[PDB]
Amino acid sequence: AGLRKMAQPSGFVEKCVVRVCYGNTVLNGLWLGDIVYCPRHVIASNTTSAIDYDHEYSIMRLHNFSIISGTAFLGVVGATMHGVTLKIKVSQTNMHTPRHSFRTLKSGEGFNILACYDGCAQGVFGVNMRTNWTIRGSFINGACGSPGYNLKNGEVEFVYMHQIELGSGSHVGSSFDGVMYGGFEDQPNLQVESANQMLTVNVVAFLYAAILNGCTWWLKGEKLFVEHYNEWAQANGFTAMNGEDAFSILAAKTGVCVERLLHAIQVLNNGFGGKQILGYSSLNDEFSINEVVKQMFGVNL
Amino acid sequence: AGLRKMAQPSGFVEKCVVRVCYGNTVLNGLWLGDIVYCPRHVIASNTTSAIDYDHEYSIMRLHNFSIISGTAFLGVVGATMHGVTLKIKVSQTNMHTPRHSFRTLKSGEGFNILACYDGCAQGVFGVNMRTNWTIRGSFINGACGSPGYNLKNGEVEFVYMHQIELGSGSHVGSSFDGVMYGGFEDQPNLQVESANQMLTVNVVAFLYAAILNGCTWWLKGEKLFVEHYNEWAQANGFTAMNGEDAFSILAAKTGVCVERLLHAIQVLNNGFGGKQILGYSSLNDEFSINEVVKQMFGVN
Repeated sequence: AGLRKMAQPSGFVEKCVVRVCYGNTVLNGLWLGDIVYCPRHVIASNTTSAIDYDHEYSIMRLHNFSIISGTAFLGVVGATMHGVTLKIKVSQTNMHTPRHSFRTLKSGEGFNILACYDGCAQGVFGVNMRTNWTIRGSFINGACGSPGYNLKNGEVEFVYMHQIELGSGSHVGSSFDGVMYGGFEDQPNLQVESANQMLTVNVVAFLYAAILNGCTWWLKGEKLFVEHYNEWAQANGFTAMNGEDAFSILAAKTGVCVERLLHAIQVLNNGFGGKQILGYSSLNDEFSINEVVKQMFGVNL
Repeated sequence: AGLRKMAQPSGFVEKCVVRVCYGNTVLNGLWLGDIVYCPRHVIASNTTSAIDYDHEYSIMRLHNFSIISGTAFLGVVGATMHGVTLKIKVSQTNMHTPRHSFRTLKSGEGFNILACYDGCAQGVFGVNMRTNWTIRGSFINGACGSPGYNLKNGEVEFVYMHQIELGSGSHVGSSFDGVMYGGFEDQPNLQVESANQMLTVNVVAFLYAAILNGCTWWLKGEKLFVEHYNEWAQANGFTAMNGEDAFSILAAKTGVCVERLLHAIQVLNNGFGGKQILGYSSLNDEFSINEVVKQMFGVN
């Protein structure tokens, strides 16, 4: 019983984090095989003006690099720039490289972040890529390069490299192919993200989790058609209802159809009247159906 | 920027989790040195009624154990009962044993739980020991023996071994010394926990984190003295304020004294009124001074 924000174990990933230093700039890198991945701004000559990375890369001198794994130095033999990432080729192959793949997150997908600060992991937490392509993380200077991952089918999927913090406090990263999520730039200039949207499928999953844990004071009998809910959502900051696949499975299991939950969302969006649901005082879109089913049924969708 | 409930890395602990099988039961154990620690009920043959652990231990046979690390079987050479825990001596030392110590959690302290099942870690999350000595975790059958830990000063402090789930869904564990938190028993009969209280010290830390970020719509100028606040707390389900000195760094950085936050607590307890603080719609007591200062300033 119970439902709590959880992170997948960090062991496999911790052994891949290294300290990358170029000149006076220090940040984190991910060492897989004989390549160390890190944000390209590690070579930026400044952090106050617009950066011309083409020029920056042309004047880059490899002897300025210092890469440390634990207490050992890695030997740099080359480096190439890909989008907002740098791929540094070293002589050493990380013997702890887990079976892995690289994937690009979709809107609303959940993953894990290993917050690192000098090539050393300090914390781990689960997060979701929001519809505005930013995440609600917690970072301080030095967190750049921190990796985002998911453990699946016996391997590690690398999906996020921390890059910047917007004026709003929201965080943005890039995939390992160098593509910044949301199209944000790795420049100091002011950048504003679009309005965030509540993830409807996650809210529905959260309500089903409440039902499975014996919390149903809010549950009523009225039903709301998906087509109609979607009209409301588009105008009230909520994403459209979709999936339904795993949802139909839960609807059958609990005997409570999705329509009843969509009606509840529409109502609960006005307030909980002082009551709580699984420890929360307002609708929560942090848990996906995947997390809910894994935590309560022990199965992976 | 930001404030997120985090867990400390699980790397050093994952390597110590083993599967402990005895008769018709399977749960998790913690392998440190040449000892495997686990809940003693793993030897309970029948759990339909009261368990006579002294009797259970007297009939226990070492050959009925099967301890597996990853894919390897460990040789059992002995086993003793300490409180609600079993200390199983094996024939080999865990080469991955980290620098460690054992500590017993006090009311309201935070730690990390590595949720394990068939002797394999599946999830990790930070949690706090509540005033009623239970934790609001997330587990399914097979999680018994999952360890709770804290990383500090270059070593791993083992503080919790998962033991039971109450009818309310609350979770209870024991220290590695074999003392069950809250005095709960590893018996089948119904057991009920006491009323929980909001951890004032954590709520204060939460408000400081709010200020450090751009959220201060709730901040007023009135000062509520500790003495007066504790009077209100005792009658409203909150713990008493303590260690005001500890908040020195946060108060100095924000320019806001604890007294003003105690006043805010008393007021915000009546409701936020549609507004949110760091994304929450009600007071939060999940973050300690330690967590906030670490996430805000990177200081331990």
